[PDB]
Amino acid sequence: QSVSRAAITAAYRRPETEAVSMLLEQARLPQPVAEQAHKLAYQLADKLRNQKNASGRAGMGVALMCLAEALLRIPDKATRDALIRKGVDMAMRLMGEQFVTGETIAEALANARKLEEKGFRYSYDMLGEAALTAADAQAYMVSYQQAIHAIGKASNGRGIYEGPGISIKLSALHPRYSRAQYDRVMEELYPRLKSLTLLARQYDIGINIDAEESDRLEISLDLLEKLCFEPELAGWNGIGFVIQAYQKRCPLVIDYLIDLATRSRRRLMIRLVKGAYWDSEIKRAQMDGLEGYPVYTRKVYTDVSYLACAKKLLAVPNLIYPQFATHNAHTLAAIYQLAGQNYYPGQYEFQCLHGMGEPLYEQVTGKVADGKLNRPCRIYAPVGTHETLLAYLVRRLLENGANTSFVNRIADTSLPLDELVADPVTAVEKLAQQEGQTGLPHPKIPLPRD
Ligand SMILES: Cc1cc2nc3c(=O)[nH]c(=O)nc-3n(C[C@H](O)[C@H](O)[C@H](O)COP(=O)(O)OP(=O)(O)OC[C@H]3O[C@@H](n4cnc5c(N)ncnc54)[C@H](O)[C@@H]3O)c2cc1C
Repeated sequence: QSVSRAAITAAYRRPETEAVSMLLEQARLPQPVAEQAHKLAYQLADKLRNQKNASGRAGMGVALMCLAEALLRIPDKATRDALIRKGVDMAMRLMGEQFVTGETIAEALANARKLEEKGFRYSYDMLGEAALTAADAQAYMVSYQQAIHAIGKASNGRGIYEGPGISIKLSALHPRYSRAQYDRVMEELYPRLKSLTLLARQYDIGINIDAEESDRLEISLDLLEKLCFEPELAGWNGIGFVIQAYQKRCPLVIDYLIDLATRSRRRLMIRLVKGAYWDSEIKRAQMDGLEGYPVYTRKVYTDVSYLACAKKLLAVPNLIYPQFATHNAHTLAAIYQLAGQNYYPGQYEFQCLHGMGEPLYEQVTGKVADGKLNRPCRIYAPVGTHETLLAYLVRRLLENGANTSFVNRIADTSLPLDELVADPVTAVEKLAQQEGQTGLPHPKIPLPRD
């Protein structure tokens, strides 16, 4: 292929100067929107950093404090004044616990009330991916079926917006997905996706297809397409799909999705993310030696791409329910303002990962009279034992440990608030004036062919 499909294909690895140049004006916040976004972003980030007065205590050596402490333990003021494989597995469980909501779906669900009453929602992720065998993919299938029964019984008719949903990885459902061919995927994967989706629809819960490596985008779109034309799913808007703003293709995937929502007569639940596989995408493309990268090479370009994509999503509320997944205070504030006046719950939601977003979103989800924005946030809640945790945990270490990540920079008491929540379009224009051109690749990430 269609006009929209062909256009996705042609953007696959387009030069970054080109892709970034096209995004800029789509991403630019109008003057007054930009300033309200800056102000809200500043406030959110200020409260986050300075929760237990962490910077007000910078406002006030360690040898002296130990002495002052000992002096303060003197009860009477008078007296006072007068005077390899195993270490890896273990470190994975230790660092990983904070990102895991529960070992089994019943445990995760039994703990869902606490934040659900404050206005949070959930999307449960049964951990496990990249099934290597037929038996592995069968077992993921059965754990996903079980989970949908449990979530859907706990949802109890609350529906796709207010009620919990599930997130699935297509790589978990087909053996050796990473290299699977079109005909085997449609024969084997598709019937399992279809079957899980019909079930989610019986319980009226959201079912989201997580986005994985970039060479699987095309087949995921083929799968989505067919799924959307199933008669048993006519009139039901519970199908969710993730799109990754770090891809050059993202805006073109949106044009495709908008047309698919129209043709298939539905509102798609669309989770807009930046993306989780960036380090591997770079390594992969550097090993393939092709014309370029399928993702951006500077983090700021991903930020610009997200904003441009978010505007596109928000323009079509009849066709898309945007779910804006982020832990970045500027990103959140920009979307808040871009969504305009006259919020209604079904307009959009935020999303966050368990163990990462609660502090940001405790300022967002909840009543205005408690100093909150009163916007709903859906927590992505991984569910599984230590044997399903590795790959997800590694992605979290990369996310938390990267110096370009907001969650890393916020902890840096030296980087001032204003730089942290700096507007990405303005940042790109600043680079462009310094460097001579808009959208030049990261200086340390040359094209694969070099
Ligand atoms: C609820 C939820 C669901 C998610 N589901 C998925 C999913 O299905 N598939 C998936 O891939 N991701 C998914 N993610 C996104 C991913 O897991 C990260 O959480 C997200 O990319 C971080 O973005 P941020 O705005 O919070 O942080 P920010 O710090 O503002 O942005 C961080 C990121 O920018 C990108 N980046 C980093 N360095 C560079 C660089 N040099 N050049 C270009 N881009 C760079 C990466 O995407 C990285 O995550 C999900 C996130 C959430 C919150």
